[PDB]
Amino acid sequence: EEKRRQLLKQLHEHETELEDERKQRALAAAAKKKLEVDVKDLESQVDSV
Amino acid sequence: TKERQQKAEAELKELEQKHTQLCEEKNLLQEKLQAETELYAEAEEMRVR
Repeated sequence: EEKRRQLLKQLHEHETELEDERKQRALAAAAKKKLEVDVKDLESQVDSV
Repeated sequence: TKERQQKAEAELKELEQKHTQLCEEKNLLQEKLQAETELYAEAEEMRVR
């Protein structure tokens, strides 16, 4: 029962910690896409200029 | 009581099959949605250009 409690606690903690990392991945990907759009916009500006 | 157990386990299995199905369909629709959003962005920015 104690082994169950320990392993379950570890699983829960490691899962929530890496879920926070997954949210950081989502944020990073959003920022990446935003900057990609900015690059395309600026490239269009350079074309016209 | 054993008959009711068997029925409860059958209902449980049915719900489990539908749960994993809906989860996979959700995943596929989310992936496809992200693709269509990217395609829309690519089309619209070039439309503006």
